[PDB]
Amino acid sequence: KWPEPVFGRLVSPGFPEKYGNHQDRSWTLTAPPGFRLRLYFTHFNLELSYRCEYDFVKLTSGTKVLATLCGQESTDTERAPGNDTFYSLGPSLKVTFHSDYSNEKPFTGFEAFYAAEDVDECRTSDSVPCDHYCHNYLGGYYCSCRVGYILHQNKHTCSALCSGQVFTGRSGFLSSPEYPQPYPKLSSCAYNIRLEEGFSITLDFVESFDVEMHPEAQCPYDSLKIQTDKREYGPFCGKTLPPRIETDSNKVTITFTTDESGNHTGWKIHYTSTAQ
Amino acid sequence: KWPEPVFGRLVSPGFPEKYGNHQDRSWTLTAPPGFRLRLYFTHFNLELSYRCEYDFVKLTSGTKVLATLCGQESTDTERAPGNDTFYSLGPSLKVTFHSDYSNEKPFTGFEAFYAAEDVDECRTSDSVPCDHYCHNYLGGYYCSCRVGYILHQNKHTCSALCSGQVFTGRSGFLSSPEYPQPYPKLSSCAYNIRLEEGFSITLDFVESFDVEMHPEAQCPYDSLKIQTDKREYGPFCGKTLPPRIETDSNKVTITFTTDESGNHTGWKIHYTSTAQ
Ligand SMILES: *[C@@H]1O[C@H](CO)[C@@H](O)[C@H](O)[C@H]1NC(C)=O
Ligand SMILES: *[C@@H]1O[C@H](CO)[C@@H](O)[C@H](O)[C@H]1NC(C)=O
Ligand SMILES: [Ca+2]
Ligand SMILES: [Ca+2]
Ligand SMILES: [Ca+2]
Ligand SMILES: [Ca+2]
Ligand SMILES: [Ca+2]
Ligand SMILES: [Ca+2]
Repeated sequence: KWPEPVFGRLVSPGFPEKYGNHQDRSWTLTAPPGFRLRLYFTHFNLELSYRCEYDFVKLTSGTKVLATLCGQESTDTERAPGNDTFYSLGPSLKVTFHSDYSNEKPFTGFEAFYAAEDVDECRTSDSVPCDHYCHNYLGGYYCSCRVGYILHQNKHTCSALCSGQVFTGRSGFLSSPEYPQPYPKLSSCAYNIRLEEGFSITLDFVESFDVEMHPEAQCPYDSLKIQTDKREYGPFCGKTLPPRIETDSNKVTITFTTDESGNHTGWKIHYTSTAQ
Repeated sequence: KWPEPVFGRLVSPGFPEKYGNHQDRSWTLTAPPGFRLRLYFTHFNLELSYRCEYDFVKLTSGTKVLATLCGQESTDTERAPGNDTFYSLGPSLKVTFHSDYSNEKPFTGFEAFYAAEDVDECRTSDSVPCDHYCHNYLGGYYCSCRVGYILHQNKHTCSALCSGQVFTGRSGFLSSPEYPQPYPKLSSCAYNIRLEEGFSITLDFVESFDVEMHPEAQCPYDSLKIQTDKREYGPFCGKTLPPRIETDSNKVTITFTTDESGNHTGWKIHYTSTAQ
């Protein structure tokens, strides 16, 4: 029915007595997904050989050779456990004991203990899986984002809430989120300047303009586009303030989309109005 | 069927918007046995009052008042969470939000996250539960002992393997385990000096003698007794070398028992032989 927590004890054959010659032991330990295995030795004493060729206790996790332990104390070519802690790479860990044909001294083998352990994905690896807040739990983790933001479909990146602010004043200011700091990733901002009939809106790119532009592809990454009831403008990208735009419309919509990477600082617009 | 891992998110009513007046919220979070709850705030902003009387977020674990959180920053009489981490005392934790009748400023409440977590009984508390080796695992722990020792019935203390060494030489030395260091707890040592018919064994308490003795009860704690086929000797306890014992036997048995506490260094005996 319900599965017991994974933990146990591994020893050399006949422990605490001496271990024999021509012996082989192997254990394949497996934790649930989201869990890894913690292993350590309370006792260790084997035959010393170059690269631990003769007798050895090897720890592997799939293809990765985690350890090859021999002797009593570590050398420049051989390693002894001591009270060090060994962790599996993933939920799996294989432990193998081997002895050759002879043992000059009565080497007394090993005693080691293991237990399943929750992987803390929030502290593992400077390569944070979460854009804003990381939340760890037994056998998993998830991301959240701060105020004015929402968790993206990818369950990691945090998109800004920068859509649906309607401007109705004769003049005002628009800007990418966090301006003049780098605008957030995978965000879709929608600005709507709606004025009464008889007015014309004018847009002025002020201060700074830094939307991600890469060579001979124009703006396939981040895109700043302008739409009126008469025409379209954009996509505007680059590092130079775009020229003044005198729309002959009382309603103007500005859309700003971003990709998955970049530290570009964005844009800022001052809009004004004139009468007929 | 199978129970999901315990984790979740708790917020003030209407979060991220302002929280209202005359509101009350309560959550009783419970982890499995051997697990505790980890709680932290990503957001916190409440009304400040003396000892957080008006509005508050209180954290309790049974009877223990873990926290009473108010305001924005901590004072000398009030506390704000910040990015501090709060742990439950046991598998249970109650979280209570309360607001009074009025809020002068638009206080915007809180956002907090929680998750179940394995209690590490081996690192918790200088009051180690295990005598020798402590081994932690998900939802529990157990003890083991080093070589020459075995785990006692109490699953914690480690008794010495000091029984059944037969002496057959004309002379030799006996001693409490780890002598001249403090003898182990809850141990039962049995020494057997067996010689051929025609010999008489003599016992000499040498060097030092320190068996736990407490006033006017003689030796009810640790007991060193001697048995021959003619009589008995002991129990010997105290801080003075006991007098020489000339047994008229070729077989002598010495039994040494210990209790659950003490740093007494024990005893050492030199036995010899004479002919008829
Ligand atoms: C661990 O530490 C103890 C105490 O320092 C030492 O006696 C022992 O050799 C070390 N290594 C192992 C494998 O126990
Ligand atoms: C946590 O730390 C951040 C960054 O220093 C800070 O802005 C915030 O006020 C702190 N407290 C909470 C509850 O987030
Ligand atoms: Ca060998
Ligand atoms: Ca996890
Ligand atoms: Ca970008
Ligand atoms: Ca209030
Ligand atoms: Ca535990
Ligand atoms: Ca004692």
